[PDB]
Amino acid sequence: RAFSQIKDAMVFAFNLPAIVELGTATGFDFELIDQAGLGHEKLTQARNQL
Amino acid sequence: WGGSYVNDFIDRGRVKKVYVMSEAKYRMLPDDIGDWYVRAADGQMVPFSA
Repeated sequence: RAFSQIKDAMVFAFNLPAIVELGTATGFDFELIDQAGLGHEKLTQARNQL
Repeated sequence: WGGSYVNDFIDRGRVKKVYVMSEAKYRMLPDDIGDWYVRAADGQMVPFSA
């Protein structure tokens, strides 16, 4: 909180998770793959839409 | 008469072999050998039978 009020520079703090090397948040991990010709840009389009 | 892969170009982001070799018709019987000359250091077009 005392670290927002700061510029245009995002500064976070956080406690390490339990077991460093492992499956943090109960969160999800989601990778968008590419599949054909679509390029960086097209994916960037999907990326954003989603 | 033997290919020579040069380097890689890219197809639609997907790195890729590139090769220099003779169209078909100017390599099938050994009489074709003579279609081939070869600059020497006077700029002379030398051929093979030389």
